[PDB]
Amino acid sequence: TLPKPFIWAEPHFMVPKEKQVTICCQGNYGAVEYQLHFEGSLFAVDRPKPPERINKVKFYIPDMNSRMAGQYSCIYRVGELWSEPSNLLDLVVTEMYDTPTLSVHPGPEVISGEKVTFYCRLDTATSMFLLLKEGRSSHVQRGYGKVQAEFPLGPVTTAHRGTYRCFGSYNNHAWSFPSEPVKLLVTG
Repeated sequence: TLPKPFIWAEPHFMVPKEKQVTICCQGNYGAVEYQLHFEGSLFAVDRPKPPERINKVKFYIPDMNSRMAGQYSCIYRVGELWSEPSNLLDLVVTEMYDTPTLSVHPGPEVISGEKVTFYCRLDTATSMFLLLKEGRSSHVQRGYGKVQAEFPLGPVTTAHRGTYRCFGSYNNHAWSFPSEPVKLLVTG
């Protein structure tokens, strides 16, 4: 019938407080109404006009705050029928309260083969920490620990090069400021 919609965040799902993010929803060409839902509520509506050559709509967020951090989904309509919900997208708010420290073992310059571990520390937060690697091989890892979490990389390759920052969290959707960055240099 109607293909499952797909949503994603731009530039990504990690949104500094007071900053802006957009959520795209892909439905289907000719779809006449798109709704963005946030945790059981209607967040926003788009009505493509003309709809024939449109299969994606953009939902804007001007002013990120803690109350907009949570789970979103999108549905769309062609005729009278609504699609199934999209994948469920989590937005988080960052730049929240305190700043964590990030350290690296054995050090920020290594040769391929050396085992590298990052440690994130933050004093008055939950047990959940996040390690963010920036750039092209850019991704977020979640770890747990009391006041400090470890993030073992194992034996590194050149693939591990990059700039790391870490976050603490006050809840699963509300994160600290990012740590000062650590740039991991890997030879060989």
